[PDB]
Amino acid sequence: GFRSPCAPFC
Repeated sequence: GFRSPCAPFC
C-alpha cells in the first residue's frame, strides 16, 4: 500500500 491519500490503487 502507498502513503495516504492514495487513489485509486493503493
